[PDB]
Amino acid sequence: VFLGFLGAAGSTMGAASMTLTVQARNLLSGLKLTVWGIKQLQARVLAVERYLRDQQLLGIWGCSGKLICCTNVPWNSSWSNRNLSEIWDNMTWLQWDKEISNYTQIIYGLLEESQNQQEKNEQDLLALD
Amino acid sequence: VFLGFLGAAGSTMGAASMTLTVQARNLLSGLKLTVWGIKQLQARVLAVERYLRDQQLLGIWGCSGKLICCTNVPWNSSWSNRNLSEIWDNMTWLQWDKEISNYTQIIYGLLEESQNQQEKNEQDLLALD
Amino acid sequence: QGQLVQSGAELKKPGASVKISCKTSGYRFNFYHINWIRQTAGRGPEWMGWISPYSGDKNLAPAFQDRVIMTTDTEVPVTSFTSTGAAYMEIRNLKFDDTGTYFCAKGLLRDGSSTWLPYLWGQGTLLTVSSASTKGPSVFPLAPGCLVKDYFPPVTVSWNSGALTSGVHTFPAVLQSSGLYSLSSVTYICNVNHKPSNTKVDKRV
Amino acid sequence: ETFRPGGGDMRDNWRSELYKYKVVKIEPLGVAPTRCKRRV
Amino acid sequence: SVLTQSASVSGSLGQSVTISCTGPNSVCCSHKSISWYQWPPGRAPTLIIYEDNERAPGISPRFSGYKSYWSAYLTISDLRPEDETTYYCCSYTHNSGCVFGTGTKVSVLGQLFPPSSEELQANKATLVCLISDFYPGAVTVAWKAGVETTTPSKQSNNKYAASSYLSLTPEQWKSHRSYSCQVTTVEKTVAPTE
Amino acid sequence: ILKCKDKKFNGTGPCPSVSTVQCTHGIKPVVSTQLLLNGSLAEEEVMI
Amino acid sequence: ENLWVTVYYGVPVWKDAETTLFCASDAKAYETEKHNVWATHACVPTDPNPQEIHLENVTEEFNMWKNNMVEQMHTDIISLWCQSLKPCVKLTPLCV
Ligand SMILES: *[C@@H]1O[C@H](CO)[C@@H](O[C@@H]2O[C@H](CO)[C@@H](O[C@@H]3O[C@H](CO[C@H]4O[C@H](CO[C@H]5O[C@H](CO)[C@@H](O)[C@H](O)[C@@H]5O)[C@@H](O)[C@H](O[C@H]5O[C@H](CO)[C@@H](O)[C@H](O)[C@@H]5O)[C@@H]4O)[C@@H](O)[C@H](O[C@H]4O[C@H](CO)[C@@H](O)[C@H](O)[C@@H]4O)[C@@H]3O)[C@H](O)[C@H]2NC(C)=O)[C@H](O)[C@H]1NC(C)=O
Ligand SMILES: *[C@@H]1O[C@H](CO)[C@@H](O[C@@H]2O[C@H](CO)[C@@H](O[C@@H]3O[C@H](CO)[C@@H](O)[C@H](O)[C@@H]3O)[C@H](O)[C@H]2NC(C)=O)[C@H](O)[C@H]1NC(C)=O
Ligand SMILES: *[C@@H]1O[C@H](CO)[C@@H](O[C@@H]2O[C@H](CO)[C@@H](O[C@@H]3O[C@H](CO)[C@@H](O)[C@H](O)[C@@H]3O)[C@H](O)[C@H]2NC(C)=O)[C@H](O)[C@H]1NC(C)=O
Ligand SMILES: *[C@@H]1O[C@H](CO)[C@@H](O[C@@H]2O[C@H](CO)[C@@H](O[C@@H]3O[C@H](CO)[C@@H](O)[C@H](O)[C@@H]3O)[C@H](O)[C@H]2NC(C)=O)[C@H](O)[C@H]1NC(C)=O
Ligand SMILES: *[C@@H]1O[C@H](CO)[C@@H](O)[C@H](O)[C@H]1NC(C)=O
Ligand SMILES: *[C@@H]1O[C@H](CO)[C@@H](O)[C@H](O)[C@H]1NC(C)=O
Ligand SMILES: *[C@@H]1O[C@H](CO)[C@@H](O)[C@H](O)[C@H]1NC(C)=O
Repeated sequence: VFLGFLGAAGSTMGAASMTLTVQARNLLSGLKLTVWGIKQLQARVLAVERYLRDQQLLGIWGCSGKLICCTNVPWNSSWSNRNLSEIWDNMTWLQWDKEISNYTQIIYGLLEESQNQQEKNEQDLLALD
Repeated sequence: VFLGFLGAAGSTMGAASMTLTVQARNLLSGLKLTVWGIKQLQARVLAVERYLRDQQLLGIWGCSGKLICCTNVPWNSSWSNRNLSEIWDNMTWLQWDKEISNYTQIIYGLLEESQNQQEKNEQDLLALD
Repeated sequence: QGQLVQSGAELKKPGASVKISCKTSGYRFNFYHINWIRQTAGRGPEWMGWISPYSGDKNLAPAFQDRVIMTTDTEVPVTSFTSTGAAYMEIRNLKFDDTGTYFCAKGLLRDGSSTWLPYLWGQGTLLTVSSASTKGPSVFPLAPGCLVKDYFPPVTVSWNSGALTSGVHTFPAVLQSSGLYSLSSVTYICNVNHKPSNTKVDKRV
Repeated sequence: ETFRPGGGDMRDNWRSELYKYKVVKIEPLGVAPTRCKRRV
Repeated sequence: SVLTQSASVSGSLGQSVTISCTGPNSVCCSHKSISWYQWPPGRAPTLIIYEDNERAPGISPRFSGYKSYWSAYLTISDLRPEDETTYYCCSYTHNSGCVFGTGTKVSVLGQLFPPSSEELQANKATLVCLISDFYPGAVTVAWKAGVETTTPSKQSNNKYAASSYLSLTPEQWKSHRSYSCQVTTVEKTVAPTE
Repeated sequence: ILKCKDKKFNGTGPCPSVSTVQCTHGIKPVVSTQLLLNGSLAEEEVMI
Repeated sequence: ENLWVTVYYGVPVWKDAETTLFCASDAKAYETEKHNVWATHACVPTDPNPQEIHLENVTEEFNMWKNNMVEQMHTDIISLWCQSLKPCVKLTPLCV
């Protein structure tokens, strides 16, 4: 089905993992001398800033695929102490971010490191052949 | 360590090749009727133009990985006549660009050609299977 | 994560009907099923059915197919991720094989193959199916606790309005040859409540 | 208790129609654990 | 019940114990899931294992389950004093409900009031011989010159307790010299002269 | 823009039936002081 | 049984914030003007078929009295009232 934009906002993370191509679709874009022109323009640039803020992180991380992705960073237990079948079938994305909001910035540091490290490491395999 | 933004600006190209994920991080983003609003806005759009100018070249070249990359273009000796262990351990990025500023545009032509050529060539391998 | 509290223990004569309530607190009432399981001392533990508050999806057992009716209220939220609600279950053709304890239970998950599996349980309500009538407890002070001698609907026993909780030893009752139960416990004020009779008595020792 | 008409502050005139709406920003980046690693 | 467990099984502290859970093909265990419950009498049960594989939230790793094609087993390693209780299993699926078992009692090895003056004005007399803090749960009560004795119930401190009462008449209060409550061996004797 | 879809809602607290939208309904900017005019009617019981 | 982080892009995750909202009015509002509309001069034509997605199982907490789209609307109306009377005839040589 197509529940639409943000359809699975109250659904389990496993059920909302099906609707990631819909929320990404409507995330960018669906006049004389006045005050509404700027009213729309500064919003129309904030849209772009809010999009590329995410995209540059998605790029400097290992995954420019822009949908879903796995990474070579061990899930540090200290972050949640919850179970695979107890979050993907018993918790909502908002609730989840509510738990992990504290450590989000930390994780971003580790992803940037792991990715730069992987790319530097792969150049050495490409250079010997 | 994390020497910070542009930490390795006076370091050898080999030592600065470690800090490429830091300069890329701080390269995009770290009000009533007035003149500062536009003062910030035209700068806030020049940021985006200066970013995507680089990104479109990085895309039309073979490497959207956005970190480091190798290419199938032979290094034409006529460009430098210098040695692998005499630039990566004895020269700074600025000095290096100071040498190669003359031929930069030429290289870009060759990269665009090689990439379009590779992609056209790979479609023929994908179509026979 | 939540907290399931049930209604009180009632004495109802066979044939007549009874309705047990189960009030919740501390989670999205609609996000998990409510199962109803009884336990009588002869047959053993017994599942009877479950219900889905969000939708309204039920599944009784063939045995309770023909004399039970579950009902569910609506959810009153408290925060974005928790609410409070209540679930009821009505039994009709009361037999002698319907005496014992009755528990409501919270589901475990929301999707998969074990979404209704009872995880969190209530305290359980004691149901007694008998043609004999209620008799109130004759509390007596114990010469150096308190003594509940004769009652018949299940007795609570506190101290000084629930203040002297440490060192309290309450014991099970005994089934006499008259059908009556009798237990014992050990500013002194033992509070003996007996809700079936509707009598609360505080005694000094 | 007696009740008399009031006003003065006209933002109320809008609160009578913007009582059922609110704004939210979207932050679509969320990381989750799973037994999946991308190979080398 | 159609789902049959082991009547009783035992084990010593610091050891392991496996509990079986079997039944016909219609109830166990091909195309079926198994769950286990720690059910103290008179208290609320606690989920231990679900989906014949996976431990409930907050459960120590000392438990482990295993399902075969004909039966399921629950291995509890490193036994505790508070593990001497009843353990039930259920067979279930995603659509149907639960079919509980018969129950398995697990055994961990290697481990008088006078009648008040208000009762004498009723009038009746009943002496109350209470029992507490004994192990194992197996005692016998005798009376010596309306006899009732409860069964040994496990307390909230992993010990057993009981209580036996004897009802006597007021005429026998000034006609008997004394009365005794023997509990197997301790014994308490009262002299009913006030 | 999230739009509460509850019939009886005093504007403050959780909303059981929420939906979302991009643009609100036609809100006329009527300037009055004592009586609100051409506004949106409440549903069922009058709202305080 | 050793877990790995996995990035997800497009998750229903939002947070309460305040931005610069814009206007939107039907195509007829842009039609009925001899310079007569006091606002519609530069308003975005509304979507012909507006869409309202019901978010099931969602419970969000509203607060009408500290909501900012109200402040934006009023201050914008004030500024529009202002700007509509700047180039209009001034009656300074009145008050006689
Ligand atoms: C909003 O929030 C809630 C909370 O998060 C969330 O609700 C959960 O959604 C999931 C998925 O839909 C639910 O989980 C499912 O439950 C299924 C159990 O129902 C089936 O069986 C029922 C009874 O069967 C008995 O009786 C019938 C006749 O009565 C008989 O035929 C049977 O043989 C049996 O005797 C039956 O009532 C039920 O019917 C419903 O569904 C059908 C269509 O599926 C519909 O036509 C009916 O009108 C009725 O709505 C259904 O037949 C369970 O089977 C199902 O299992 C699937 O998954 C497993 C994998 O785990 C597969 O292997 C298996 O084959 C099944 O495909 C699944 O578990 C859950 O219970 C909801 N409720 C909660 C969590 O509280 C919502 O989805 C949220 N919604 C949104 C949009 O966000
Ligand atoms: C994110 O990290 C912060 C700490 O940086 C966590 O905040 C802490 O939360 C606990 C509750 O889980 C607070 O304890 C509180 O103590 C008061 C004192 O009486 C009590 O009244 C409260 O009921 C509560 O128990 C603790 O104070 C607080 N830390 C600080 C420095 O204030 C926060 O919980 C983390 N977020 C998540 C989702 O875990
Ligand atoms: C990039 O290419 C340009 C040519 O397009 C190079 O410029 C040339 O540089 C040489 C020096 O290396 C200049 O020679 C000069 O001659 C004058 C005349 O007397 C003398 O005074 C100077 O000392 C120097 O020797 C040459 O004139 C100049 N070409 C032109 C057309 O002006 C430039 O060097 C290249 N860049 C790099 C980094 O190599
Ligand atoms: C004064 O108030 C009355 C209220 O009855 C206004 O007439 C009513 O206007 C509303 C919309 O403002 C109409 O409701 C709409 O009807 C359509 C019909 O398809 C429905 O699909 C919409 O969801 C919406 O509910 C209502 O039908 C209409 N009443 C009648 C009897 O026609 C009247 O326009 C107001 N005058 C003003 C504001 O000057
Ligand atoms: C991750 O968990 C380990 C446990 O070995 C702990 O020592 C460490 O501090 C944690 N790391 C961070 C960055 O929180
Ligand atoms: C590259 O070097 C070769 C030497 O064979 C020279 O002929 C050629 O002109 C150079 N190419 C360019 C584009 O400068
Ligand atoms: C998660 O469940 C698994 C079941 O396979 C269990 O082994 C593990 O201990 C649980 N983790 C936590 C943190 O409870």
